[PDB]
Amino acid sequence: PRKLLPSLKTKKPRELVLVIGTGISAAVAPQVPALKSWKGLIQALLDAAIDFDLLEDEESKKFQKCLHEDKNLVHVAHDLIQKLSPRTSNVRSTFFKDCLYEVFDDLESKMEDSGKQLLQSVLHLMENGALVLTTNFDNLLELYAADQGKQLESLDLTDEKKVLEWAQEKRKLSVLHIHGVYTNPSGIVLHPAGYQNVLRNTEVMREIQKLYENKSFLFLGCGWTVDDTTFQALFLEAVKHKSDLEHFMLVRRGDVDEFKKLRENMLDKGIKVISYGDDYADLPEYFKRLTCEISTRG
Amino acid sequence: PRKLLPSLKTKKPRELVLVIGTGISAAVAPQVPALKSWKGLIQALLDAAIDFDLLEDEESKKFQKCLHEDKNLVHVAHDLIQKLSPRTSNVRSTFFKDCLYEVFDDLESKMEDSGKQLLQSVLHLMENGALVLTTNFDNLLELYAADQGKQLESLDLTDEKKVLEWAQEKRKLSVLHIHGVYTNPSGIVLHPAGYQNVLRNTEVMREIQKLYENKSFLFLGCGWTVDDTTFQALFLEAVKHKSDLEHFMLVRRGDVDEFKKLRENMLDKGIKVISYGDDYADLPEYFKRLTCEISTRG
Repeated sequence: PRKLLPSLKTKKPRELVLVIGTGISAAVAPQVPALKSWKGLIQALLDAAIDFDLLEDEESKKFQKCLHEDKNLVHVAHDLIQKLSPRTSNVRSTFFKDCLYEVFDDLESKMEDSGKQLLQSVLHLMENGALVLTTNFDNLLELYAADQGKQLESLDLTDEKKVLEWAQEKRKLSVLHIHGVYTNPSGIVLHPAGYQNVLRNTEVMREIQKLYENKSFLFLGCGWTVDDTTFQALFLEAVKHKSDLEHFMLVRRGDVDEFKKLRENMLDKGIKVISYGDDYADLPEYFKRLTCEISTRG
Repeated sequence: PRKLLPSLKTKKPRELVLVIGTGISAAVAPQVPALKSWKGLIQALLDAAIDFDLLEDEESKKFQKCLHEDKNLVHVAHDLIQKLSPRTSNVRSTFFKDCLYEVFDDLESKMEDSGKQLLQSVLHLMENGALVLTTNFDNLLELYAADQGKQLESLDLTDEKKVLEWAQEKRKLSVLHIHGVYTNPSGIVLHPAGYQNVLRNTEVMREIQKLYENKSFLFLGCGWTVDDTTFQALFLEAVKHKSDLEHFMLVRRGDVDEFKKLRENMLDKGIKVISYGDDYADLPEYFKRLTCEISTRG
């Protein structure tokens, strides 16, 4: 198989900042449309909007029409967010709560060991002291973290005190959601202009330079992530040094052409490349070894 | 066994300049491919390149193809160096660092007393004040030198100031690597034209005559180093006196024919022959005696 990663073995778990994307959510049993892919997310919220009649026939037809010939997924998800927000004050919004909390539940009932190893290694990293952020609305990881008895809370960008106090890292055992959480419907912001107004403080992205300048990330199930504008604006807007980065990322192998294409474009971004077997079943053993040597040397 | 060397006994250890080659690295437990033989080094790098996918299948196939029907081993190692160097600026080159630092580690875990006596007597020679240079990429000797508490630095030909102040022998307790070191990936140069441009100063090779003209070397695990072109380029190009040399070299005995052919050819070069017992086990006692008598008379 693929042996121990050269750099990863010697990095301290403190500097390790794990990032989880659609790959880990797809490691969970793929029967919920929300977790197979990002495309199946918007399809899931569609099916939830049609069956719960939040949205009349013609405009569900429009949003479906976006699906076949598609472009600009994040804008379309934002157009959705905007059209489902005519609410007055709170009114326990049935246009929001009763769609996201329909789509993103029924998740635990389809949990197996093959995805379970991922988050148990994650709990090993957190008990080492590693910081973790995610890119999905789901909340399965911290639910099963609470399953064995480790309380893990969901954070967002709306709560200013928690974001301000989270950048300095004193609050360990905490996972920030760069997109949102279904357990807190008022805490999701996705449009590019929505996370800029709450981040009006230029001193608080001075407090985020400690993530990208010095701390080491590890993008799991990513790569299309570095393509959309959210990570460019939260990571690469306020830093001009691509010559000396310490960030890492893990994806599948496959056809050699896109292999070298991703190689070159995220060397231009400045992350290291790791592709191992595209077998969908050697990532568990490889990543759980990674975590255990990290914990032992840590 | 083989008693004390007639000439060596009376040499003061300052005149002694120890050279270590593939024999000492093979004295270490021979299960890393890198240290059993020079041949074994390039296959270790080839195996590292295949499993980490620096080169595609066909390039690795060509590289494998040179192995079976071989020639120009240093030339092929340079071809490997050139094709693994498309990097931009530094970019913590994954084509170099993540290959050499994979191959040349996992070395200390296989360290035993039979190889330990060699380096511990080496430490004796250093505390006498002898000079030592190496011909292999490894840094096991300096690592275990630092094990008991003696700090030993790895030097190369790239840093011009260190090489300039090193030829005078003002800097003691220092070891240059005629080939390179794995702890400094940017400090390795092997192709014949690489160590001439950095050595553009003919006055600095005039500062090198004090090695070959007056200082006494002692080549351990050598004999094939006087066959390739690096030793001839750095030693015999600027020296025209083979009538009066003062240099030594130690190797195995064996077939009498090959014994006398090496005898004659390196008498033509101008070194003394010592072949003892090819038992792979009386070199420790013989060389450790040699070193203790030199230290006592030093």
